[PDB]
Amino acid sequence: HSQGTFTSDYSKYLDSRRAQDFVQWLMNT
Amino acid sequence: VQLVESGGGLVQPGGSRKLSCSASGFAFSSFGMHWVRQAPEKGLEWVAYISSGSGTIYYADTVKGRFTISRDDPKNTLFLQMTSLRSEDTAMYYCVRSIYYYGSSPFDFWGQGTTLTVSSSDIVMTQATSSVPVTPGESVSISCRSSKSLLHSNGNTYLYWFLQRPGQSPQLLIYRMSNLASGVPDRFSGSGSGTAFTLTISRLEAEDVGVYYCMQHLEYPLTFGAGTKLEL
Amino acid sequence: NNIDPVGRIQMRTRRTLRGHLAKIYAMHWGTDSRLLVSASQDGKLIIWDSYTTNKVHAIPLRSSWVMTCAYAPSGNYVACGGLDNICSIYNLKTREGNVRVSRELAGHTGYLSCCRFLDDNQIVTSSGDTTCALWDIETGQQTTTFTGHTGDVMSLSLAPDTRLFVSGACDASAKLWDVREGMCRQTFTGHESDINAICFFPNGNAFATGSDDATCRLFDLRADQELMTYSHDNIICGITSVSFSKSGRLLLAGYDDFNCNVWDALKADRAGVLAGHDNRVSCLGVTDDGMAVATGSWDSFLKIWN
Amino acid sequence: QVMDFLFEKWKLYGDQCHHNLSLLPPPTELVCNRTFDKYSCWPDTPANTTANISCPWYLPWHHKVQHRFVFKRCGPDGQWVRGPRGQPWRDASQCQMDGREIEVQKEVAKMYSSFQVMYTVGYSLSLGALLLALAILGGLSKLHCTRNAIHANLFASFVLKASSVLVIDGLLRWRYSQKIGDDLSVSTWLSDGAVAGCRVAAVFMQYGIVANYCWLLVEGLYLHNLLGLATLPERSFFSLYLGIGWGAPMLFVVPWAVVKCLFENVQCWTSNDNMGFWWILRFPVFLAILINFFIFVRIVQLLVAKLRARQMHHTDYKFRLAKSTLTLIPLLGVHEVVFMFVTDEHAQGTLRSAKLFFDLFLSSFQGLLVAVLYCFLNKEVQSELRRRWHRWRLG
Amino acid sequence: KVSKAAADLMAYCEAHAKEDPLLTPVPASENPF
Amino acid sequence: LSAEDKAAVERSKMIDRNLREDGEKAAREVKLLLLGAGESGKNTIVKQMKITGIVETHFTFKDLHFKMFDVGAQRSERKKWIHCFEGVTAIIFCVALSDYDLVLAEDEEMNRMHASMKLFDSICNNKWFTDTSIILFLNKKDLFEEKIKKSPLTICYPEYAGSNTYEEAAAYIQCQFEDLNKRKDTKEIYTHFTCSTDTKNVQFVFDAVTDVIIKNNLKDCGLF
Repeated sequence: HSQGTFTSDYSKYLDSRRAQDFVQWLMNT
Repeated sequence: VQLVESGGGLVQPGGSRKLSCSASGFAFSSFGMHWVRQAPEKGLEWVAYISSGSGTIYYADTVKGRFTISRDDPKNTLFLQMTSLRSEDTAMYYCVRSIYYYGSSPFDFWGQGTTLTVSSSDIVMTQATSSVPVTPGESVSISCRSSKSLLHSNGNTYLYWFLQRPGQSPQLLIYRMSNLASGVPDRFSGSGSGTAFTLTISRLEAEDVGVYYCMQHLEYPLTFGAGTKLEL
Repeated sequence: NNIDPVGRIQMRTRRTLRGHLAKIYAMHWGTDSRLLVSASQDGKLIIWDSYTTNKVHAIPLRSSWVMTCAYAPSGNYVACGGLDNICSIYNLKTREGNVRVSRELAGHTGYLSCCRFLDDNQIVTSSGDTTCALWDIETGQQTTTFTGHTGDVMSLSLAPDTRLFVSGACDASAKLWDVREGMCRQTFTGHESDINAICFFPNGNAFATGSDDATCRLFDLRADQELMTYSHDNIICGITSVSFSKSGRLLLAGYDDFNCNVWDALKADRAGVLAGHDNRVSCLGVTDDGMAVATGSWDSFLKIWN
Repeated sequence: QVMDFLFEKWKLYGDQCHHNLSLLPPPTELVCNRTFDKYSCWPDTPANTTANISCPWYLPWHHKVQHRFVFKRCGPDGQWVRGPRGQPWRDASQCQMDGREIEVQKEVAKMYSSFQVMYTVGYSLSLGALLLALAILGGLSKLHCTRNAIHANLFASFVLKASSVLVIDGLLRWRYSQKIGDDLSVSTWLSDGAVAGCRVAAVFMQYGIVANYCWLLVEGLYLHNLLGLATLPERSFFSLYLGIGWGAPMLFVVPWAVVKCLFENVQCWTSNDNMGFWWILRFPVFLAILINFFIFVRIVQLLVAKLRARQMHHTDYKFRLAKSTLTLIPLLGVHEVVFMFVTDEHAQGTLRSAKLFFDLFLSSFQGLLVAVLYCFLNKEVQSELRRRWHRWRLG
Repeated sequence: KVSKAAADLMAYCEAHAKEDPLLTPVPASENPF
Repeated sequence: LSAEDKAAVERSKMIDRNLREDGEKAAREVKLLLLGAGESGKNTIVKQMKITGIVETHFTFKDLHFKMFDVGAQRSERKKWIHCFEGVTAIIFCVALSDYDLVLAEDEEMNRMHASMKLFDSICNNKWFTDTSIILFLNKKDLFEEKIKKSPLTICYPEYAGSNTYEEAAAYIQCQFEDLNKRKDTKEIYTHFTCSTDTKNVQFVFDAVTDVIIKNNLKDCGLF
């Protein structure tokens, strides 16, 4: 199974992108 | 050409019985089998029917739930097993052979009939007369009416005449209210509107003096009426 | 030829009588414009209800390669043809049962091509050994036997007055007969190759022989002359079935080019094209009134065109 | 699943030193604005100095950066420094995540933007060519031919595969390319919105690639019996195939859903932190290729048994017709070159970069081949359309 | 000569032309399919 | 709406269950034409089988039902009724190897192997048999075996110049018939030698036709 790994690493990544950008919202505001 | 029944006796109300209309003489598997019963003094009443190959299984609404019915096609019989017998079910049960295609004649050959002694929405049509006395050689016409226009849009009227010689099975006479069956002479004639119907019995003879009947065949269940007796 | 044209006639695939599982060799239209019988080749010719695509009767027949069928004018006798020569008449309106074979009319040495009922008792077969022979059904033997061609007869088309018919030989020749003296009346030539079907004029003065070189010819019965030729240089295949209209004005042929085409009684214009079949068409049918035309193509279907 | 952990860790941090506001003594010297500027909260007693307070513990990398101090200078008038717009200003650059972690993130974001345009051009090329090929399996009625009827129902197991992977792309663009300028917006974005669409499509996807991998098992088990290999049964007709093909993932996806919905409704049901709850749905697709590997190694033994009859033909076509079949067959035999052994337990490094490229590349385009091999490069639908073109040469 | 068979040719096809369900387009009620 | 022909469409679904049942049974059985010339020896193979126009011999062998529609002798042309046999699984031609010395007693001009080859190409080069795999039986093996010794066989073939050995000359005439197909890609012409002796040659036919339907299944899936 690949899209059950690729998307399960995409959203495992893309969650942690906004989690950094949540800190980038706490700074600079 | 031959139908035999069995399963009679004298049961108290609250008993059980397995009726058995055994079949022979024809290719039984490709026929429709009806189970018209007759009250011991009153008219006929449809009970149950199985299609060809155990297909569209029906029942009468008065026995809708109490009776079980099946057919053993390698044995060519009908299993009218009855449960919780009521005192209103005294009948000389008939077992009718029917067949449905274009230009067909259902209910053509009947069962011989065995009796059953128990101790102690609906489209309904009506008869015309309970008894008419005719001396033969008079060309009597009889009539019938209903409570629906039986002239469905494909162009044919679904009323089947009959005749019961007194004692034996109700032989069919005229199917689809305008077509002569096989075994009747070319002196009868049927006609009728959507609701009212008739039958012209011209030049009366011997032994065709029994009680007449009717049967609508537009929707199920099936009615018969009290039946016009013919007298002399 | 001062008669005005009739315009483009189109007819649509009004019905699809599927249910067959092999080719189809004959679809004779019944006596009352209502039921048709379709000659399969798997094992089973069946009779249809045309108005409501119902199959009233599955007849499993012995001679598994049928080549013609016929519905009697009394509506209760269907007779398969065959190539093993036993033109077995089947019974339909049977007391107490399904279906039965009545009389296996053996006695031909060729192969049955087009048997058509003269009435309920005289079946006029036409086989592939120069013998278009009358029969008697319950006797199970021939009554007369018509010779006078040279090759073999491939089709038969009965006259309306039940006095005569026309013989579809391989001889590029058509033969006039009688039914009450057994005599040659006339013999008409004009075609080049073998012919595959004839139909008859509804007034009984002509007959249209469908050849195999893409030409129909409307002959005569009283003037000793072919009248109108049918030709179009774009079309090249072989005719398989010819049928007139109720009036004899419209003409319905059926071709090997997977389609019909509709000519004229006089104008010979390719008016209609009843395409829509995969393999070639085999047989046609024009009713006793004219409300339907159905084809019998080898793709296991029948389509009724009105 | 780290930001919803952080968001409640933030509110747990939010009322942590908000409780420490209750234990504040009043000013005994120059007091500044004793506040909490949304990421750091101080006791606020400077002697015109900076802030020697710790960086907060609610970071996802908090133990990586723990023994460091965030600085915020208060002026001699009791006032902190500002920005150009007027924002509060601190020193969080020494407590940022280190630039190595941002650099390894920016390169793989190029990779995940490379793959997500790899299949999206592939599925859209397939789903455009399937619907043309699934049109001609209805429009010219060979529809009930059991070979065509099991190929027209494999064509409708790619459109349900391709569209349901494209939707879970587009429902990861709405859910992750929205600005977070409002603090109350992400208070409800974690649970409420157009979010149940990303729960129903995450099952619709994880159905539509188990309803496709078990559907190749049917096309395996149909060529198993049409060629007539061993233990051949009677009355194994395609109304059994519809139940073992379409419905067999419905014995797998709802056991996966209710073992997920009971346990974790994390952001779009797609993350797999515990593979044991994910081993349910990777079990039949590793099975329906293991069985379909057998029906490929059997069926290659059948054509090499046809080596003998080709003597009257040319001898340079025993290699051609053995490879013009063994490219024509892989509708089914295109997997199992990588993921038999590596199986997402330990496949990291450049291997997970490589495993999720090849299986992503073939499956994105194996719609397009099977739509054109088995529906345009056979001489029936050509010769039917070549007649229908000639039938349309007169209208 | 040649108009003897041409006479009864065009005599009959016009006399039954008014009752054709093939030449005359039948309306959608009297076409029972 | 379906007044009481609703039982009629119950029946017209019931025999449409049986037409699909017998139609799925009669497609599993293999239909195989056997066509022969006059006295070619087709009466021995039906005697080697198991079991007035055509005949039919529904024999069987090793879990497979066979049909065998012999032509017999229809006095009309083969240009007229041959359309019926399209879709036959594997036709069978039959010629006796011994049927080369005598001339045919119709005009006494063309030889029997010159007329049966003139009948072979009529059924290999015609429209309705472009993919029906012929399985021709070279018949009368042993009676030709004694025949070849006292015969130089120059009467039938003048162009052949070799020894009159059965393993050479009869193996030559096997390649003299099977090179008449202009499509050697779609018609896998098998051959065999059988006489009144050499029993159980339907073991070959059971393994020949089994190598036709797989070559007709693989050809229909595009594979071949």
